[PDB]
Amino acid sequence: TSALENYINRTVAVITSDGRMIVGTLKGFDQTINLILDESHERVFSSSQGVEQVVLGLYIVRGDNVAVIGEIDEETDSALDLGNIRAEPLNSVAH
Amino acid sequence: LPLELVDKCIGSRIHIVMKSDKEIVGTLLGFDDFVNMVLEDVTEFEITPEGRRITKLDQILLNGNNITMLVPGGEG
Amino acid sequence: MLFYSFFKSLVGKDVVVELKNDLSICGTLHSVDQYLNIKLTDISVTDPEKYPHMLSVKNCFIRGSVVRYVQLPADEVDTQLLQDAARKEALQQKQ
Amino acid sequence: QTPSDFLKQIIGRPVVVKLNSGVDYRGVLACLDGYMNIALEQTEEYVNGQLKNKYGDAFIRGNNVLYISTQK
Amino acid sequence: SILDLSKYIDKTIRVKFQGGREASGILKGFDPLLNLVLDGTIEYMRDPDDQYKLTEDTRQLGLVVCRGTSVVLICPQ
Amino acid sequence: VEEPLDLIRLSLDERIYVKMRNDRELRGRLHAYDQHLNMILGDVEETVTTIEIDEETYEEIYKSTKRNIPMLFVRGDGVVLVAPP
Amino acid sequence: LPLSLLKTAQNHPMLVELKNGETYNGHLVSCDNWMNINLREVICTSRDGDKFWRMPECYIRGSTIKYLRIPDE
Repeated sequence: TSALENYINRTVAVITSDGRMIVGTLKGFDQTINLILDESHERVFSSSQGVEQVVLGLYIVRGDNVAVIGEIDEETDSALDLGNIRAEPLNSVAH
Repeated sequence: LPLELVDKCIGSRIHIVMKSDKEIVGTLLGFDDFVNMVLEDVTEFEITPEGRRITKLDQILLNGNNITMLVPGGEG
Repeated sequence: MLFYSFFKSLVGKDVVVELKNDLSICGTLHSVDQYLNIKLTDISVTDPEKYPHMLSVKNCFIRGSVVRYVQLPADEVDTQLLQDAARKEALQQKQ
Repeated sequence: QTPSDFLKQIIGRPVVVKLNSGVDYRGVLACLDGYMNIALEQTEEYVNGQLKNKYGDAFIRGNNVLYISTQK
Repeated sequence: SILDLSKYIDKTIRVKFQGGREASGILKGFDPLLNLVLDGTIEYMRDPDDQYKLTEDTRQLGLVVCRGTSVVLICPQ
Repeated sequence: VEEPLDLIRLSLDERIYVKMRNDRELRGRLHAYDQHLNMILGDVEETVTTIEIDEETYEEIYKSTKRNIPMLFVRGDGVVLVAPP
Repeated sequence: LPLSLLKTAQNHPMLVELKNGETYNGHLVSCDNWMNINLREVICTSRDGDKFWRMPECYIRGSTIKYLRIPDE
């Protein structure tokens, strides 16, 4: 079985089908991958203005628009690694 | 009732407008549950380019996937 | 069923998933579901790490709808099973 | 029922099959199914002139088919 | 289910559709699948140059059926 | 009534030509497929076709690249058409 | 859990970004099991910020939703 159970209330990286990465915390999911997430922010703008990086806490992503969820090795809340901005911006799932 | 209106349009001229700027005018022969439509001697128009693309002869099956609007009696 | 059962046989094999976004991911197949969503353990971005948007990510859930390609080795597959099962399956879906 | 009878009496006729992407395929209708999957023999492909002529059967996805028409 | 269209049964409504189309017309009837019968139907298209200038891109269609499968939003007009 | 799927399973074990969304084609040996047109192909060659444009004249030069792989699963939603080579 | 949060989110302010990049700002009055919504007191906006129209009720097909930004509550 492949469930998103192990990724509950842990830091996650989400790629939307638009070509947009998100750092977030996965609070809830359903069987269509409708993602309930908190403490979301981008990744492409954190190196320019780190205040503007924080989009929000609390949003519903629809499972139709989710491409990818990745599990990241969070030490304790209030920490993550890395940043980027000179990369060939990622594309959409449409071709 | 909308499907009753489409039943009333069997054997009449009808114009079938897709989601895209494309439309299909012809005589409505019938349809199924999903609104796949059988049309006879059909003119295919692209609206955006201001021109017909083909004059069809005989019957076409036009899939109900992209069908947005059905206009009984045709254009004007 | 056919490809669901096919991917159940490849759990614990090393595979490369190439997506609709042009991103290519090496990883070890951990699980699959009825929509052919993939969960991959110990991932690395193949081709180059030109997509650095992960890095700190070791296990990913992939939505089955965003897969373009799954590259496999020839050693992993019985081609006789696949042709026999396929002839039986297309016969099953329509009857 | 009107479509299933259509399906029965267009087997073997020459047809035009247009996809959602706007590609047009012309040839003899070897088979069709209820989901609008198509096989055509002797198929030409049009978009901006002649793009392909096909020498064996070509199989087309019904989910991508916009229309099927008899050619006369 | 959620929206009873009987409250909208006889007034002009605004309907956006999946391919980018906007249509406006008087609701005359409907089904549970959200197929609609509209009268006095106007269809509007959207181009890169037609945004607040949404009036030049106007076709009249009279009595129509809008397919409930491609309906994306419905609101009063 | 042979369905299109019944007639495409007559081409099993044989080399097929698949035209895909995004100006790409594959050629390979058809090991499997289902009703969604998911496909397992062995000994495949992918070809990616692109349009380079001269900046000054706007004249298009067609260019291509190729990838080859032993065994490959293809999701059926990318498939536009199947035929032989 | 998500549709359950939307069922309890009845009466909250919400911002809805659709597939077509249009924004809806309103107060959720109802959802269904397929994620269709009705909302009270509504602002329609393009992604670039153009306010085109204002309505009291609106119905949004769940298939056209990109995401819903809820309050931080």
